[PDB]
Amino acid sequence: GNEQIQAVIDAGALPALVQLLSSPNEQILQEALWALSNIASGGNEQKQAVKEAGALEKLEQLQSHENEKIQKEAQEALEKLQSH
Amino acid sequence: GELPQMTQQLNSDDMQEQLSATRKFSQILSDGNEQIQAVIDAGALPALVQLLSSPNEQILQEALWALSNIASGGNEQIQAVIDAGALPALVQLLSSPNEQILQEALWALSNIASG
Repeated sequence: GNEQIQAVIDAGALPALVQLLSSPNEQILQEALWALSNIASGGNEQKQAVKEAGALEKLEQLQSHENEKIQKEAQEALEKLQSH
Repeated sequence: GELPQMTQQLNSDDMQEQLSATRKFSQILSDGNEQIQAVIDAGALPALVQLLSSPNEQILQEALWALSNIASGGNEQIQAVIDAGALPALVQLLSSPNEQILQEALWALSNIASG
């Protein structure tokens, strides 16, 4: 829902994500993509987490990563950060 | 003798982090995702996650699987297991050498995040 991220973000999503967002293991990185995007799409400036993680640049980068699965979801993660 | 007074000096700066979630993808039906919450049980769900702190990868993965079933069920269910310290569990087990355990941890925590 909404306020579960509030707990996840505190539990320490970043300690894992900061490392494995560069993971060579598809299953891991593709999962991390959704784990990141699902928390980043929160509220109360929940998206700050991605900024502290510095995953923004990874995302933009991963968008041109040969693996299309990652490529597509890498940009999906940006959608959670952006605001129109 | 005009007094030319037009100084352009304004700090054009605003943040671009507004309220936008923009989509949430959760399409999964393990059947009984909600049903186990209907059952409730005395303490199966808190136990499921307590099991995750054991030194047995197979107990972990089977319990993590059960968490995942519930976690992909809904918000009502995730918060029931989150309340038992579920977050601690999947994040600690991320330190395991077993790379399939890592992704599974992420998977279950992504489920709970999608509540």
